[PDB]
Amino acid sequence: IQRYVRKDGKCNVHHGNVRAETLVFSTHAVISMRDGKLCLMFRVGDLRNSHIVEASIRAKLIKSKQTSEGEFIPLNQTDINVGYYTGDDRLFLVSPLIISHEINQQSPFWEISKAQLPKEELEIVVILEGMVEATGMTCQARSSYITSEILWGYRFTPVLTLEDGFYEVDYNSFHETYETSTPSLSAKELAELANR
Amino acid sequence: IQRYVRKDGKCNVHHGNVRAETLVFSTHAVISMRDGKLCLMFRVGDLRNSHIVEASIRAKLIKSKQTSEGEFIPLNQTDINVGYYTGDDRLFLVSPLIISHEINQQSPFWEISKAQLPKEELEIVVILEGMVEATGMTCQARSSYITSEILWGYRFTPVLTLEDGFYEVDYNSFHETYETSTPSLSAKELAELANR
Amino acid sequence: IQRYVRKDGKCNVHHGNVRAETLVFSTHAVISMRDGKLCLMFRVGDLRNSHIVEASIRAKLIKSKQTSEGEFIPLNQTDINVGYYTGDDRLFLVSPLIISHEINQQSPFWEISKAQLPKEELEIVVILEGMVEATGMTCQARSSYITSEILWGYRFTPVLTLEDGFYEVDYNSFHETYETSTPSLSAKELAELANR
Amino acid sequence: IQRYVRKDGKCNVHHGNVRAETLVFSTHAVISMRDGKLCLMFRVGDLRNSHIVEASIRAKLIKSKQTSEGEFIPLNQTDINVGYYTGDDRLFLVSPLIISHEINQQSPFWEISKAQLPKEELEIVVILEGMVEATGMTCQARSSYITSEILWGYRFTPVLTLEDGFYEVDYNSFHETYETSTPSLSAKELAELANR
Ligand SMILES: [Ba+2]
Repeated sequence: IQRYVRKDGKCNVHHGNVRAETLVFSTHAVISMRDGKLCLMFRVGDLRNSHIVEASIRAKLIKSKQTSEGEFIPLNQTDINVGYYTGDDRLFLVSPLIISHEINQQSPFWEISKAQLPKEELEIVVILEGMVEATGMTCQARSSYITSEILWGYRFTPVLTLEDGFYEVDYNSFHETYETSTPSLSAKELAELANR
Repeated sequence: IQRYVRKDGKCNVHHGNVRAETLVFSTHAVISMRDGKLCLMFRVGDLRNSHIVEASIRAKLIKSKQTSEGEFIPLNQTDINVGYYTGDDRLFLVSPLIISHEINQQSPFWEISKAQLPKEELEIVVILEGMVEATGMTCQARSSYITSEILWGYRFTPVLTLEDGFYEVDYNSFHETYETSTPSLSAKELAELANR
Repeated sequence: IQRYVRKDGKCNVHHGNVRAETLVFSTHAVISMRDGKLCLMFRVGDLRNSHIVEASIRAKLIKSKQTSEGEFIPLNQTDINVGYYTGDDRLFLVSPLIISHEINQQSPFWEISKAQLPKEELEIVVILEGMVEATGMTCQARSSYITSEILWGYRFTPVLTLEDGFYEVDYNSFHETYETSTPSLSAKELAELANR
Repeated sequence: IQRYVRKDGKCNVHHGNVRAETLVFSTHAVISMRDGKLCLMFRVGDLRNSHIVEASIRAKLIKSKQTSEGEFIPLNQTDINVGYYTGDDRLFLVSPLIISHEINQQSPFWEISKAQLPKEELEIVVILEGMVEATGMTCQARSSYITSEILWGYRFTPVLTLEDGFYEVDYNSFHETYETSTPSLSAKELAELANR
């Protein structure tokens, strides 16, 4: 068993690091099963040469909507749950992490099947906020996922490998995804079918 | 589909911006139905020439009250729910947003009918707190809505329009509202009637 | 109706203010009924010549305890609920406020009767944290209430008075309390009695 | 009764203090009963010569896992509950505190018996974040507990002693633990047995 963080708080990642360079999000986001729950996931990179303290991830769904009373809201925003309730949005960012939004009843994608996806007009804004340790100052990074950038039935490729008592990140594969068997029904549709 | 935020985190609003100038709240607040729920809503402007990180909205109700034991609290404060529970008060402020407080059982307006409104002695203090990205420092903006400034049965006019692959804001209409069909009963009264 | 906060965010308190001087907590804390609920309350002062942004109140109970397994914890700490769940601990501090902890089942005082109070060995640490607007920096103020400093069956005297379209604070009375009719049974005892 | 904190916010710990020196976590973590609940606990030290404001503790479980769909997550992170829900992770750090994670159904250790412990490949990362009062800046401290560093059926030795109206900390014993009678069944196993 090779430790991830040593007793003194120093992490064992990127052999010979120094703990502006910019933080990256994967180009695409994927949707696929994790433990019988359907999920939307995107990857968030670290900063090779500093920690980010009080680091947090959040996401907004941007989608123009019409209320049952006919009020039209251009580019309405609602929050996507990526760990707010359990503090799993309080990231320990010391290597690329896959953030996961479980597609449940209060999720906006609850009624969206695979066929249905490309028909929807929406954008997922991902927003990472923290305090760059070295800089002293509060930073923010953002990105965006549009309908055509969400890949149904895929998973993120692993990027973490242990080499010589240090964990190294194959950054080439950061953005890379592979296909996996994934039902094509909506989260709602799977739940109904599951319940009889 | 024209993106709101580009892959690199740069938003497509206010063609040719630079991302002290002061943040504005609409002059008035409106109350009206959104998806069968009665709502109080106010608009919060952005800062044309910077983002506001770790941006959050909150509101206090100021109203002198008397306890069932006869204790009089001048200008008592209680919190108005504008997304605290679901992180929808964690704003992504890159254009004017309508903030919405759904008038439910734990809301202070739950028992307030249209006729009843102008009789009540109360004030809604809205408070926006964030970290002006360019400035480095934590800012706070406030405003106030008194009974006579709350407009029952109205909605905010849309201000967002897509022009030339950039979203522009018709700031003339920022404060403007229009009337819409809205029952005159209290949220409580509508619920009771609804439940038989 | 004289506004508390004007449209531009400027409050109408302390006619002719400038918005180190130190923030004060009342010397004593009181326990008494508010709307059929028993409460512990302490007063927290403002800073006459600046706002405090992202202001929050919290309290710890310090009391040495012994676990059912015989482990002795000197000066154990547990959190006192003063609005954490509903964001009513996110203070809008622009004049002295009475903070209230409702003495319910999850409260530590739930089983403490009036007679019982002076027998208990405990301390309430109150801690106010914010960002002094003028200073730019994060501040913290603390105080302490010991058994003998908690006054059962009392209330805080009002200190807020409207004079000449500005709200003034009679700081002489900041610390002053008066007696009021208050049962002597514990919160638990009142609940049981209430439930038959 | 000797006060822990005086009326003016000054604490009565470390007679003759000044309120870089580094913050320490105990070398080991222990698991044992507190009030019929099984717990994992680690100790977190203070900074002798300053307070830490907006201080908070959090912990991540690092453990490589495989999803029921065969996706392998190297060094997956999930949050350990150390008071997030009740604000007991908002520390009042003015002397060494034992932080406690109660091993309940949503805890990752729920199914881990004593025998089972040394077989598991996992790491507990503890992360303390605050604002060093004197420094003005936001700090972060971290440490790590691996399987072999978790001591089953033990407790932390008390380190706090009252001497001459000041509380002193016997820092020699900071890391020291003693054994105590503790069942060897998992939290799950104890619950089942308990429920008949
Ligand atoms: Ba902060």
